[PDB]
Amino acid sequence: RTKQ
Amino acid sequence: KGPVPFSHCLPTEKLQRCEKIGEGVFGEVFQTIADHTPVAIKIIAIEGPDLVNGSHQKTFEEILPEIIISKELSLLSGEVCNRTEGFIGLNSVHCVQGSYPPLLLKAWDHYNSTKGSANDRPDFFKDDQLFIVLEFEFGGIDLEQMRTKLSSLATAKSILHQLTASLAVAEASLRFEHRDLHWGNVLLKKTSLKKLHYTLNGKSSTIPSCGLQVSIIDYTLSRLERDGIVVFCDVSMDEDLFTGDGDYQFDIYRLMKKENNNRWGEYHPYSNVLWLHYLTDKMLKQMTFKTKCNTPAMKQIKRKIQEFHRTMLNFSSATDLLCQHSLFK
Repeated sequence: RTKQ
Repeated sequence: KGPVPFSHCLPTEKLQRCEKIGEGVFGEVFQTIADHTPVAIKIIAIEGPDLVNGSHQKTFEEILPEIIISKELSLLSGEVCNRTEGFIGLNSVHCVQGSYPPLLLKAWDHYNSTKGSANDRPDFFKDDQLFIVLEFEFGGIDLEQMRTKLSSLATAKSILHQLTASLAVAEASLRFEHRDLHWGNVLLKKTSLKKLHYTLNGKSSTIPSCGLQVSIIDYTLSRLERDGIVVFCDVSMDEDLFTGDGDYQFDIYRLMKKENNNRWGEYHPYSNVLWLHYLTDKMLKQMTFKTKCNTPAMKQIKRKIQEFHRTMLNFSSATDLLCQHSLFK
């Protein structure tokens, strides 16, 4: 997603 | 009004018919049928001192730009100057006070037993809280579980054409930068229309459909300008996004950071072009097609897509990419  | 209990927003008929589809740091995603049409329900925790899923609760004035941009992008599908149906419509937004009903809790348990989630159990939450409810219209299956379901290269060409056209109209109308096109963020819906209508600055065009329609969601990290004022979110002090590794999607964040010298308040339409580049990367490497590549014409279009992939980065904006590159003529 936006942050791993 | 204001913080009404979830009973009024969600009557018993809709509560028993909720299936739980997606999850994230923001909150929960639920699906149900209302007004004889499947509608999507997103519910988020708001104004809490507690800590859940690795982040503290969000506050109301920070979620206001989310609804502003959602309602602005929804409305442009009816404007005469610039129009496209590549977005998801807004139905209603409200505030919910209370705790989590057991039915959707059992639904989440069913999901967890099937595929699983990475978040905590939302059963600790009391009556005094607030919640936010989002009503969106059903999009279908996203690209991530449709990898082994596409038809052939022509479907890929149509998909890229629709994405590029939608972003082109978005930029030409409202100067939009959404910045989070990861391949779990595009929605496919079956359709019977053979062609689509999109108009930019008063000039119409048609696109072959191949029986699919494309939409974009999850605008939590987007930017927009309207009547001299700019709406966005500043993320220049939290660096965990730029420390990723193992995928080109992790790299593109640092790449656009390099491009914009760490100033999130500027309008750089080139940012979307790298996202199109990334999407094209997945469509050539992380995809498997039902049909082989024996027909000469499909070999031709494969070569066209290869040239498009390797020569897109010399180009300025999405609209210019639409009206200049050899693929779309």
